[PDB]
Amino acid sequence: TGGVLKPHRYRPGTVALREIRRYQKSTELLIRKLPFQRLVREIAQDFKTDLRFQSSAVLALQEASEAYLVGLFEDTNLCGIHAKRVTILPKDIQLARRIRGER
Amino acid sequence: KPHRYRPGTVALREIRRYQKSTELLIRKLPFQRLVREIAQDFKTDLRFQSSAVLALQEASEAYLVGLFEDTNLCGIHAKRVTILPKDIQLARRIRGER
Amino acid sequence: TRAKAKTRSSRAGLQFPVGRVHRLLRKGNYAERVGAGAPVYLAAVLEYLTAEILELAGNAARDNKKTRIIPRHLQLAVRNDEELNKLLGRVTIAQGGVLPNIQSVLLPKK
Amino acid sequence: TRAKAKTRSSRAGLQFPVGRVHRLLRKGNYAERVGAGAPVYLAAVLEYLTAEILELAGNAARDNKKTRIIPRHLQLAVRNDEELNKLLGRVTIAQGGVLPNIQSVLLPK
Amino acid sequence: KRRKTRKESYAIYVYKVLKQVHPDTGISSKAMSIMNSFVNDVFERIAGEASRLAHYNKRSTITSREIQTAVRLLLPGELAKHAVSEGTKAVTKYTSA
Amino acid sequence: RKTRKESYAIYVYKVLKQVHPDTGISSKAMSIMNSFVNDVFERIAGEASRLAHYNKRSTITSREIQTAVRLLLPGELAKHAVSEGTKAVTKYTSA
Amino acid sequence: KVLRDNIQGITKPAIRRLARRGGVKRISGLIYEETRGVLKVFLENVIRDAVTYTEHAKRKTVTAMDVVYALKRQGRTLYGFG
Amino acid sequence: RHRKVLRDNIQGITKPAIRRLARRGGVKRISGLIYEETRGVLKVFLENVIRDAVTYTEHAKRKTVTAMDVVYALKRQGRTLYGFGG
Amino acid sequence: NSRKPPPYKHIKANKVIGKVQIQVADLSEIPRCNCKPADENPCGLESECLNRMLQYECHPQVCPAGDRCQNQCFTKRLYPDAEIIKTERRGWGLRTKRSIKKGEFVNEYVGELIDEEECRLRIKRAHENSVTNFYMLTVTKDRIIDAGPKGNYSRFMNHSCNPNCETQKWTVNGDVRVGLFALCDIPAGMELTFNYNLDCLGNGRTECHCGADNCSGFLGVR
DNA sequence: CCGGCACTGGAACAGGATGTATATATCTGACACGTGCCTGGAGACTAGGGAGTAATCCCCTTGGCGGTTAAAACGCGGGGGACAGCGCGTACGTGCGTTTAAGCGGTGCTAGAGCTGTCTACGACCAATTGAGCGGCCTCGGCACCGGGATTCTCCAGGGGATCGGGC
DNA sequence: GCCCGATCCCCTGGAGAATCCCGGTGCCGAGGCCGCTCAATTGGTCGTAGACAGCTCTAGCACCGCTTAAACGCACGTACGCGCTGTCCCCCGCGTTTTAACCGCCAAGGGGATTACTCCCTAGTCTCCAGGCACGTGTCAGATATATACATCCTGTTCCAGTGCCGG
Ligand SMILES: C[S@@+](CC[C@H](N)C(=O)[O-])C[C@H]1O[C@@H](n2cnc3c(N)ncnc32)[C@H](O)[C@@H]1O
Ligand SMILES: [Zn+2]
Ligand SMILES: [Zn+2]
Ligand SMILES: [Zn+2]
Repeated sequence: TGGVLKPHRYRPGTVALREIRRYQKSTELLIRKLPFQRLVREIAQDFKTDLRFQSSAVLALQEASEAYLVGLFEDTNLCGIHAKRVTILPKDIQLARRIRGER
Repeated sequence: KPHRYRPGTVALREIRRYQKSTELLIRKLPFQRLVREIAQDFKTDLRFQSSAVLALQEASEAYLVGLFEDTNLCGIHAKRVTILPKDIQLARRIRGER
Repeated sequence: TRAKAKTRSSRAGLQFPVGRVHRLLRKGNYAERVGAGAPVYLAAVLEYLTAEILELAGNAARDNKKTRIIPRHLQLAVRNDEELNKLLGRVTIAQGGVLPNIQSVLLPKK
Repeated sequence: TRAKAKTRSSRAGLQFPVGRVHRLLRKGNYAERVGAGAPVYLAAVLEYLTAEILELAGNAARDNKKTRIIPRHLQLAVRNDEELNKLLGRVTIAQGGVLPNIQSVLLPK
Repeated sequence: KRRKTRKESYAIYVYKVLKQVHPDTGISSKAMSIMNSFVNDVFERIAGEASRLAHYNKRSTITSREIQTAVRLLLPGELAKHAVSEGTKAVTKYTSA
Repeated sequence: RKTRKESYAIYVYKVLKQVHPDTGISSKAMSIMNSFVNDVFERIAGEASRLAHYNKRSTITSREIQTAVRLLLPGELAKHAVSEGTKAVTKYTSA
Repeated sequence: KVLRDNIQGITKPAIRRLARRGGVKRISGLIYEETRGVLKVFLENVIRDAVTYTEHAKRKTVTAMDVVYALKRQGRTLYGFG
Repeated sequence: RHRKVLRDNIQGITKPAIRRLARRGGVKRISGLIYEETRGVLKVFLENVIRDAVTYTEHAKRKTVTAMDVVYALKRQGRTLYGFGG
Repeated sequence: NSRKPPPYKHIKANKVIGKVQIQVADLSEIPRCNCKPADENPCGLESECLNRMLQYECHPQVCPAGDRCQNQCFTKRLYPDAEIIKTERRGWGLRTKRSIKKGEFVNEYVGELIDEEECRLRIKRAHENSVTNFYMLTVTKDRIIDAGPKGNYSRFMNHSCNPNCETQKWTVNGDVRVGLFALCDIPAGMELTFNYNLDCLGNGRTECHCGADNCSGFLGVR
């Protein structure tokens, strides 16, 4: 007897294009700082034991990792659009890196 | 009926022939007349040594042979076997030249 | 020190230190000797490359109704100029984001 | 000079000239003062590197049943070893050819 | 206090060239470091190419002529045609008086 | 006239006759090994220079020349050559 | 006091954000275990050189210029830290 | 003073001369429009190297493009070349 | 039986009553399109307007098209036509009097703002007398658009399993709003309808007396 | 309602033709060797400072603790995009007859790289002095946040003139 | 036939209403004002790198003739780009509950950045001699052509499986 009137959900491809135009306008960092900082201190524990990092040294690896990944995902997209698709697959990254030189 | 080899073999067995010799694959005089002409836009009345024209032929060949190696991966990416003009531009654009 | 002092910048008419560039050329192990007009030439090519970027940065900072240059405007300043994008090809500017660009085949057709 | 001349490369047991490496270091505008155990260390590395690209070129040249070494053998002994292929990555070797390699998708059935 | 030691930079010449092309705008602190680094990065390229020019020819000096060629080798098409002008003018104005 | 043009020819040839006594080498091949050495030399020394300049020093020493090897040679080369060098340096002093 | 498993800190939405800034519209489901594998080998080649530059100066702290020089050694200059 | 004007020499890079380079690279079937684009790719790589060779020459006050100017111009782009004197 | 509907306070915008507040934005949290001084319809219907494809409301002060961008369709308010006609047993229903096209801005849906706890209290209060509460639409959490007490001529919009118009969800000036649009262009004289989904808290004793081939179902089932 | 004289489809391997390879004559020009000479590397001292070593001061890296809340995790539905299979036709691979420059030897020649002798202007080096540049301390104010009237507009409001159903 | 106590298209008395104008207040960061100290300007002295003027000689440009390998048209038939259709499944949007990232504190000590002081290790001259570079030379490894020997590629004439389809 009692009901509500909910509107129709967004068509697939709308909340994915809004974020593309939103994040391509901000300038923040996109990975959680503490989880990224524990990862660095774990990786560098294989070269010299019990060493220390500066506050703006853990903050400099993070501004290079992001600019590496964001520029890798721009050259993956072109391979995906080349193969006549919309979805980027696990076999686009490999061709991207191979042609670029890293492998 | 002159035995008519089937398409796809006279190419596949010259691939494996040009990958064992180390000669130069472009004609000497036609290539030299081109280098001398590109270098008229920068200074008139130049003179090239004999070993300066052979230093550019090898660079050019080693550039093209390794551009086509990357072309032949995009074409296989798209599920083809031929290489069109749209495969070269993708390779260059991913390297970072265009 | 029997006469009136003048810097070497005001002689050439520059705003960069011709006195400091000479010292870096000497104490930097570039060559055994250094000519006398090398710093005067190298500073006038540094003020020009600085003007050419600060002007574009100010232009792009004016077009957001803002009055102050922050690191995003320097990114938008070089990424749109065909020669500075080639001079700074492999260079990351901290907190600059990227350029607005959606591929023309992704937009919802009709 | 009561004592007899003894080259500075024999004191170390090497074959590359420690006497010439030192001079090229000093007169190359790399720094102001050049230490005394620096050329003895640099020559020992230069001599070890040129004795790993030749131990492989010799083996590559003995499978073609030849006695001399030609540029093709150096390209083969460089692009078939994964460490030298990473050190000499962006380097062209004149008269080198390419590695025999033909994709697995184009093959007949 | 130990009177912290001085550390130089181009942070007051970058701030003087700006008031010639925009007499009213400002600049940010974290965006001045970028121009500092840009100057420190372009100075090194243009000097380390003149080093090699003067060494290929078996010379022992950097002059006002190795720097002119290093700029033509480093800067792109149109940049490297006004930079040479500004240089060759700021030296004529200096050797005159 | 025709003064000189030094090169590492007669040392590369000496090193060859230790790993392959019955082997020769063509002129072209020689003119490749020569450039290989002239290129690795100024790729290592050009890093010792920058190291000494980053640490505000003036002497190129075995420590700079050794660290410049771990930043250039990859993987197992960086671990073999370093031991190959600490042998020559050790033998030099005790002489 | 050892660490482990912390690679799971580059979570799934955290990769979707980086992809959206890249420009991609749809995203497969096996990208999330392949991106963590490209990241963990970019960090090693840089922290190795940072730790070497540090050990050469007899320090015990990976300062902020070690990272800038280690990134310059690979043609990835980074403006804004030194 | 014989300066016989040169013109339209880019067509000396014939069709078989490009099929051979494509074969050495590992290409099985070539399309029909690659021939007009490979020439455009080559005539751009050649300018960026001959310009620098001529610059290195003008600085030494000579008139003969030598075999070391080319090696230096190539090494300046990350394309080192062994075998011609280094 | 010539009586009339019980009075409803006709209103043009929304009114805040409960514990909810307003989130009016400034001229810096509004996206900017890529249009330009162009044909008669900038940011128009067929015009590939970035905002229009993404269901945003353009703004007269930020768009380069000046002020004539035809995307500003939540201030002009160019609405449908003649009101309640008589149906068989339903309350009154409505219909159209002027013909429209396909995918046009048909009238909005406007009323009061109510939160969930006030919503549950209002429906339970209206439940004891079985007043047959019928007007209750939601958009996000802790924000429910109500059209019972007051509203607009969008409240007598009939339900069907084969609708004619649809209920979208646009974003106007920092806030989210609901605007009904047309599926298929219609001449003047067919009674407008749109489907909607329900949420049962008790039992189901309601049937879809709309009229179609599969439309029997239930007021919560397609 | 399932089969028999004679039909219909599916599989495979020798037999050529080609191509790459097997062992030899022959020969020639480039590689490996002495030989003589010069110049750069080795031996021995001597003087000045760059770096090794010890001791301080304080910056700042790491370590807990609690509290608010935004972002990560999980499961349910519904539809758009990835992938396979057919079908048509267009463009490129293969082989042959023929035209057109590339390649290989002599020959001439002169323009310009290369080398050596004088010598003169130009940059390193030293002492002193004074003004620019850096660290620190105060500022002023252009803007973020609130109010205060309060103007423009409606709106709830019951009410001043028509309206009438009977009223007279 | 005229008229009257209640009853409705319209009106406006306050009340509201809500939002433009205009004005205070409080700030992270920037923009200026002095105390300091030490690096850049001036003025000379001095010795070598670099600019000219020859002068030899070699090697890059230009020509001519001859042989034959490579470029060029041209025709065919076929393998393969490319569009279409169907299907299903896996990636996206929308809720709910859980977890750990952020922020704001306080707290104790590792080690980075200085500074003072005394070696010992490198630059720099002489003095002397042998390692390495150019030159002329012999002789043999590798490049040709000749001839024959198997691998590979492609097909077409034999070779099972089942029935064509007709029927009693
Ligand atoms: C907007 S009200 C409709 C009121 C009235 N019947 C009218 O049309 O004006 C919507 C409610 O009507 C009830 N309803 C069910 N079926 C209906 C129908 N076929 N047409 C109209 N209302 C319906 C539902 O319970 C729903 O809550
Ligand atoms: Zn628009
Ligand atoms: Zn608009
Ligand atoms: Zn129905």
